[PDB]
Amino acid sequence: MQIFVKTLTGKTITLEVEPSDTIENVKAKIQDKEGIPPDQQRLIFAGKQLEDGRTLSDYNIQKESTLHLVLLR
Amino acid sequence: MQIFVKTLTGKTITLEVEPSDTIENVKAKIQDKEGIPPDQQRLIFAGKQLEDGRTLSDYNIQKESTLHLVLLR
Repeated sequence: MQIFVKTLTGKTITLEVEPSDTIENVKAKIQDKEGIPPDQQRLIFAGKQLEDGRTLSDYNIQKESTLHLVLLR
Repeated sequence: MQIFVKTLTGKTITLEVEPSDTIENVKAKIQDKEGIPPDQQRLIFAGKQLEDGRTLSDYNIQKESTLHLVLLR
């Protein structure tokens, strides 16, 4: 499916994922495209922080949903 | 979750923590970002001093709650 990842500043990135993908998988796709290591990535969906080990399907992320990415510890 | 730590003088710091984090854990995160050793940190929430050994969940600190940090003995 296709999801969107929006930064604080405005820039969007399109990703290709499955509900089965884990959150760390997702950060690795964000790593592939923008060079941001996963450890510097905080992902949010509807006010909830997405925790490693979980999948997309754990959070009601659907086709063409938009996460927010917040960028050191 | 995300909590805020406000100094007497105004400056805020954003932290990433869990309810499970101990107070000394919290001071160590404040150490990571601002270089203040934990032994010089006094943390307050709603008029209560936060004591080492306890966790956040011991004090009704929640998402986007704001502690106050007071800075030698």
